[PDB]
Amino acid sequence: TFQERLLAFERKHVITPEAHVTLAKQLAGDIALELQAYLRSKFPELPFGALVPGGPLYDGLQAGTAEHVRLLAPLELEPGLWSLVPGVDTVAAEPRCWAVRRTQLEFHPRGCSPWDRFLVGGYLSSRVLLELLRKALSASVNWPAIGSLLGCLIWPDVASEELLLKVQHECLEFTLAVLMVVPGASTDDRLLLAWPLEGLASNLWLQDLYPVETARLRALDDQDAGTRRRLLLLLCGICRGHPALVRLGWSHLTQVVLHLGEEEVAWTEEALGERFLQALEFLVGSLEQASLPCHFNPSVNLLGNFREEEIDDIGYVLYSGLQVPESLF
Repeated sequence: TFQERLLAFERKHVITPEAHVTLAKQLAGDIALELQAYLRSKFPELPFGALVPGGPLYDGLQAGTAEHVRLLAPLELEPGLWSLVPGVDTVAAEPRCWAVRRTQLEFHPRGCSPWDRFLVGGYLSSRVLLELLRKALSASVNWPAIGSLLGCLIWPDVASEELLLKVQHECLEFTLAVLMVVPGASTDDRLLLAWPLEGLASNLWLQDLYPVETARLRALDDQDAGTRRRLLLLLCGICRGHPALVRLGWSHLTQVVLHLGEEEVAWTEEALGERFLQALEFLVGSLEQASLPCHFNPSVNLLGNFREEEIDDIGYVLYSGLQVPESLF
């Protein structure tokens, strides 16, 4: 029966050995302090906060390093000198993005803020910020020495802004995503990231709902000892398992679990198999209508940039939910 195979798959392909989790946090934590030391040394005029490692590796166990490890570099913006403009209200009419508008230019002209050098027109440009950090990471940070000090190899990847970590021999590999971030809301912990999409509006920042989403999932599970977050890790592991399903990533499947999870329905381990099948069901339904909106930002459709064949292809792989469920493990 289904429950046994599900637990078995979780045991074999989802759960991460605690030595590897402990080790990964150690390297990522240590890389952050070295990288922070560099940034403070080389750019003391740029008021970044302390680098914060995070992501699924840190937020509950035992996710491990299946996903990227977030390395947050917070910009400290002068209060009231900067204003948020939602991307859907800019000329790029992009709900996934946000603009950061320089304010009070009459009495505080360009140059009053250290961030002004990253201005393109009247907005703080994530793209220009990205260029600066990419250059520092790739040509200005002493990665051979840091690697030597920590007994591993660290090097910048050829796309976006990723730090690849080898190994450390002891059965581990992972990726650090260096994320320059601004606060994006006063009432919760959502962020704006300086992240590429280097077509369209690269001056715009990318909305990051990850902190809000994981707080919600943690909040929900803590009140009924639920398995929502456990289910999200399952869904991720399976989709990584299939070359067709690989585009369905953490953020996509989060939406699925928030939808089901936002109900007073059984979230015990006993019902995990049913919650799982219900998720596949929801996914297949979302696919045929090509709509999977963000729970905390419904105007963004996480399936929007999928081509028709992609969706159709994912659909036929996901067929198995009630009919032949362990065919997919």
